[PDB]
Amino acid sequence: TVPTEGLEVTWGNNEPYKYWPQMSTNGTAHGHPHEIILYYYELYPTMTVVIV
Amino acid sequence: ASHTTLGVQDISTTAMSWVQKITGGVGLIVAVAALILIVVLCVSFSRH
Amino acid sequence: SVASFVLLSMVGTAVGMCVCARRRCITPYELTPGATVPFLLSLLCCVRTTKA
Repeated sequence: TVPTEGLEVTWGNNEPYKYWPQMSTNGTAHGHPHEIILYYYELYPTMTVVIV
Repeated sequence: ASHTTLGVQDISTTAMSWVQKITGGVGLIVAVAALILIVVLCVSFSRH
Repeated sequence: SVASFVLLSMVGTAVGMCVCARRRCITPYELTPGATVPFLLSLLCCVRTTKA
């Protein structure tokens, strides 16, 4: 599980692999339904739906 | 990419317009009903 | 400082006009024999309006 502050994994003698998360493949863009809340999971899961 | 950092007060095309829709208070007009109550009550409610 | 002074004398003259206005609330309705004026007090409401 990669958190929002990134991840580091190393394997063997080779270089440590850095990784970083992103603003996901699907969400819900600017749409005629409600269609923000799935997007509003992509940034900030498990929080800020709490202020909803 | 730290440079695209994000706070909290953030802007969609439409989110705050739906907030503008959902800020459609009715407590103002029922407070206006409370004011018409206190001014009918002003028949004998003129000091407090 | 004298600008603050002249503005506070303007507030002082506001106090003077208000206290003259409360005295000219009192001088029409000292406590007249009738002791009941809704047509006065129901429109004026300057101070201590509750005496009929």
